[PDB]
Amino acid sequence: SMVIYPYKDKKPIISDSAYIADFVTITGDVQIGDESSIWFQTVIRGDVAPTIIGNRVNIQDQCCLHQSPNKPLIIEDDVTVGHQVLLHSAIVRKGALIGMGSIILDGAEIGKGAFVGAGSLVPPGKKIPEKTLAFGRPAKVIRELTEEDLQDMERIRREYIEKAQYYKNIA
Amino acid sequence: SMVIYPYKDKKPIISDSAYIADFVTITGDVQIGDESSIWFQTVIRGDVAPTIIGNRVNIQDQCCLHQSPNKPLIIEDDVTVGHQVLLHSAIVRKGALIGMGSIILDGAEIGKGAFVGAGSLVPPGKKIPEKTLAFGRPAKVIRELTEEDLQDMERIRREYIEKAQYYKNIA
Amino acid sequence: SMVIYPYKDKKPIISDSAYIADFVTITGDVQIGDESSIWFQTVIRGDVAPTIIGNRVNIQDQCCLHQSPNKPLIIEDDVTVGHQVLLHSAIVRKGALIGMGSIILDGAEIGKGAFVGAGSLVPPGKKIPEKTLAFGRPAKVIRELTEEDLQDMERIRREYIEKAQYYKNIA
Ligand SMILES: [Zn+2]
Ligand SMILES: [Zn+2]
Ligand SMILES: [Zn+2]
Ligand SMILES: [Zn+2]
Ligand SMILES: [Zn+2]
Ligand SMILES: [Zn+2]
Ligand SMILES: [Zn+2]
Repeated sequence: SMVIYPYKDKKPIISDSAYIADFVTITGDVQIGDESSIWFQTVIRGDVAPTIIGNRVNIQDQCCLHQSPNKPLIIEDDVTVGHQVLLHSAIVRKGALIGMGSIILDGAEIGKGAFVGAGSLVPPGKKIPEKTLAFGRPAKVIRELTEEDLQDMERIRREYIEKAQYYKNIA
Repeated sequence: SMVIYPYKDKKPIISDSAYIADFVTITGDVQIGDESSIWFQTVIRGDVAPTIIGNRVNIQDQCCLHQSPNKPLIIEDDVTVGHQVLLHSAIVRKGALIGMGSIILDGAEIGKGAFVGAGSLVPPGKKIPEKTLAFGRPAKVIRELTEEDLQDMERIRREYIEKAQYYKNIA
Repeated sequence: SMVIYPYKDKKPIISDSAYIADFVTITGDVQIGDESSIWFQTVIRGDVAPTIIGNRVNIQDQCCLHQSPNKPLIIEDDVTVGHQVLLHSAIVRKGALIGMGSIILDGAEIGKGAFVGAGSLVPPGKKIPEKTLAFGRPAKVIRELTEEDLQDMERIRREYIEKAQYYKNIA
């Protein structure tokens, strides 16, 4: 099962259609939208600044979501966050994908439909342009995404919505 | 206190001599062999492609094992997988060691008895030659392993068999 | 909601003023000091060499603390260890900060009040001088810390003590 705690005057607001997996911790000022999914072992501590997660977002296994003072963690609709990602006061725009094993730091902004490659580091305040591939440590813009890249990102988002409904039933 | 779930027509097949630690998640199409050990907080989701783990394998704490479509995750006998490793449709051949904090990506093949150094990234489709030390991001061959290296690899594998037997009793 | 196990003749010695979060695993030869905090999903296995954690230390979420033979894991007073850090037989001196997503390897020594930047790797046996900023893979010394840097390090340490007191009460 999972752990959900208040932090002072703030308690998590989680959509009835969201999936919260086993061994998940969510605390404090966290909002999670419709058909979104928080996968096994993930931690979302909403005790420094607001956390706002949109609709149809998947936050994959063993992620850590946290904030620095006065820097909200904002994850817009249709975002995929890969396994073992660290988001710290990141702004992640609609339909972006954060490659598994990446670290996204304070104030960093990931543009709409951008792809951060696996294992990347996006340093504080850095902006990744919309619909680009960026990877490395620190992440560099590599190229513009193609329709093939975008269709793969759409497939993963849809697959996670379905798998979330399957596991929510099994649990 | 682990969680074991079926996925559609597949349920995990785990040897009676395996150790499954607390807070472990294992789902779907997963086979785990004799005397293998899956350590605290590890996630193995067998919901995209088959996962086959051999005998006397240790998968250390906080690992994440997953697949991409049509790319099986294969971990052969006598493999050591270090703390906090991400394996995504990796092929890890007999007796290899995956250094703690490494990321091994889709269709990457780790040669028999190879040593991937701590903190490495092996990119999709990349092959690490048998019995080499390779490290970095991306991982580069450094040297051929010596008898001293092989004795260290033997010690870790045998120590994890003994620790797994101890904790299985304590749990 | 935590797991605490002995290892042979050693059981963890944890101060009554320490906070041990949910889904934490602590085993064996581990000492944790006064007003220290071990955050969600962290693993501290004290089964290879001694682990000594001082007073007012925060070990953030999803950390893994382990040892190699004959190399104690030493974390002195007033240390901050960031989210998703791996410490393996590290020596971390008083008031140092280990940036989130870093890996500190066997016999590496982090000098008093030093700052290891997020996402860094400190290789085995490497020393980071007192009161410096170091980052990268492997970590390079960049500059001497300023009073502004030290005040940021003090703010984080003090904020964690108080939050630890809050969650310990809620739990
Ligand atoms: Zn944080
Ligand atoms: Zn046997
Ligand atoms: Zn995956
Ligand atoms: Zn063998
Ligand atoms: Zn990690
Ligand atoms: Zn034995
Ligand atoms: Zn270890």
